[PDB]
Amino acid sequence: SLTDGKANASLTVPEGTSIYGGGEVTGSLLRNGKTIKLWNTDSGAYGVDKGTRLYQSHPWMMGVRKDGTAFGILFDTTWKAELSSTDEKIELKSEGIPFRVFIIDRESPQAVIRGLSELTGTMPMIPRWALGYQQCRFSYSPDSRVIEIADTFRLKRIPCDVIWMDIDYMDGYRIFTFNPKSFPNPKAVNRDLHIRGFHSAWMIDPGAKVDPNYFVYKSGTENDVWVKTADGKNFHGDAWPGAAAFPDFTSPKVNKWWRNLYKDFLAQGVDGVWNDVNEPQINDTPNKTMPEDYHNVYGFLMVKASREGILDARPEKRPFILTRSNFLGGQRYAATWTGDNGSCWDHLKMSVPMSLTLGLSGQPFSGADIGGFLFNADADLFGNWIGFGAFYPFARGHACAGTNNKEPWVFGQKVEDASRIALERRYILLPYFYTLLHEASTNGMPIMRPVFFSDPKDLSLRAEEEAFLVGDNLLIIPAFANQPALPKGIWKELDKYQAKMKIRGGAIIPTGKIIQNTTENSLDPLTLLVCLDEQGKASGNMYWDAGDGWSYKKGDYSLLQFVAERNGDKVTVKLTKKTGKYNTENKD
Repeated sequence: SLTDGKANASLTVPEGTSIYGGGEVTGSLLRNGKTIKLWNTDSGAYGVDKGTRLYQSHPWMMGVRKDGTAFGILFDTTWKAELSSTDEKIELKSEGIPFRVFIIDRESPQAVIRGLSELTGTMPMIPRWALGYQQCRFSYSPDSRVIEIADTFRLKRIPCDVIWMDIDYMDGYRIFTFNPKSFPNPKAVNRDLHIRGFHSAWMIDPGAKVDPNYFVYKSGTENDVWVKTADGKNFHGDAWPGAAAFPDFTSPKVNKWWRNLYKDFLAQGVDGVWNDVNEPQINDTPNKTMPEDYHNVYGFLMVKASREGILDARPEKRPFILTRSNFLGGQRYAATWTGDNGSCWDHLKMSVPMSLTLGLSGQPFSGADIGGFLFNADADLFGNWIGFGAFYPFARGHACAGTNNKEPWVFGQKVEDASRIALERRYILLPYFYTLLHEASTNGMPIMRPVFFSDPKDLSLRAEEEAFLVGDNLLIIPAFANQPALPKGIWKELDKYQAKMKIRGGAIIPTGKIIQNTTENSLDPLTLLVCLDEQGKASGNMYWDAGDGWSYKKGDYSLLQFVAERNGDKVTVKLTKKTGKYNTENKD
């Protein structure tokens, strides 16, 4: 068909097609037939049940024919469109120029995802502690809390890894400027967070408040995006500091300026950074934007600069950077983190659908907070929340605007006991989450897989959005027993807030052991979980490394292959292959 001026798109769908895609989205939208807007602003909120634009933009969908076949459609526009695609065809109708289209027709849905990365690429490797449970807080009454939350965790024996320092650590909410009674000793006095088996995570923003007595905002700059077709002067929005000003990731002059060797100033104790409210979001004037009036890559390009800067400041530790707002190739530099929540309960389930799509929208590492911002949460909500949230690709503790509670340990011992039992399960499967992190980065699809990926040929399995998969071999059912559409075949074989775990027949899962953090990691007693299939056989692999190089330039990894075969009344489990090897090796 046709399109001409406001641009548009093509691609009519066969009947019997199951439509997925859309990136970060609302509703029980595991499947589509709905229209969404590509653009947007703090449209996370009580997020929502379908038809609303949120934080990130992904113009892509993918179709599985009633067969098992799949196809992938990418409308390559950085501009501001709107996806609106019921059963009567996929069309993206946009407000810019003519755009490129890319079409995948491959044997699988799994092959469309690999294929998207083929075009769009993968996520660069994070450290193994990016796989640990994470939390934030902050408090007032004394200097801060002096953590007490880190000690609290180890006191409780609830596995945690990373502690995020939320919002306040800034002096006036002036970025890159700790608060000088917020412990003018922000030079990383948190050897504590490192001694205690922790890694730091710090918030960053794209808003600079108007003070000439700052030490960031350089107006021997120019970077601040000019407003209006020239006008002759910068756009003052209203962010966290109010009348803050914004970098223009228009051209590289601003980017070079942004990556300032920043995290080695207060630390070295800034380990990970998150970019937030970087849509960007304006507190006042008409619907949250800015003028020039292309929008949807500002966070995308804000965050590429951070990863670009952390790399300049520290050549190789692997960077661990996260952004609220992004774009379709954005996972090359960042990971989502999925939208300040509601503690409401519609949000708890919706996380499972919301985070499935992100994988199918190319983003391996997404998580929903086990509560949110909006909050108050009872035990009953959180306890259920932690039970399957402990299996998100990215897990975290959350919440805001206290007055009080939101912790793993508030809603009693029992809720805290549920929290301990979940986190202990997560950590044991670190050798399987980790290998999976590796797949997501070499080819791979979602770490957090659809039930439907088990048999793309099965119709019963297309729309199922509550139960979910972790990496082919493990099945996760969230709150309460025996449902719903589940994959056929051999699974398990055939405590309240806990999800049901099933292991696939023909599957080998590498299992490690309870650990407090990823610090005892190199030392993991290995236990291989085996479920024999219809021929009495199981196959599996493990990926492991030091945790701060990738599939290392020099090959400092082992890639292990297990086979198990039951012949007789006895089974053998063996080691088939040993790729790589590590912790040393160089070249002449």
